[PDB]
Amino acid sequence: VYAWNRKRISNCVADYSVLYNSASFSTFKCYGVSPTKLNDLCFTNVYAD
Amino acid sequence: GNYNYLYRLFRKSNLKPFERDISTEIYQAGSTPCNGVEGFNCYFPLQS
Repeated sequence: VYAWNRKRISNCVADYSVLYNSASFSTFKCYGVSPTKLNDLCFTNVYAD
Repeated sequence: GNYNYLYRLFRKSNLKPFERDISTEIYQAGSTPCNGVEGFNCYFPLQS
C-alpha cells in the first residue's frame, strides 16, 4: 500500500464489462463516471494503481 | 442529521417533464436480475 505499482493502459479498446459483471470482485464502485457507461466513454489515459 | 428527506439517483430512463415517480422497485445494475432482493448489483433506488 505504501509503494503501489502504477501501470499505464492506453491505445486499445478497454472493455470493462467483464470486470463489471465479474462476481470474483468483492466491490466495484465508480466515482467520476457511471459504472455501466465505461464501455461507451473514452479517456485520454488510464493508470492502474 | 435529518435523514427524512429522500431523492432518487438510480433509474434506467430519464424522466418526461413534469413527471412524478414513486416506484420502490429495486434498480438492476448488473446483468443478473433482482427479484426484489437487494445486494450486489441490486441497489435501492432512493438515497437519503
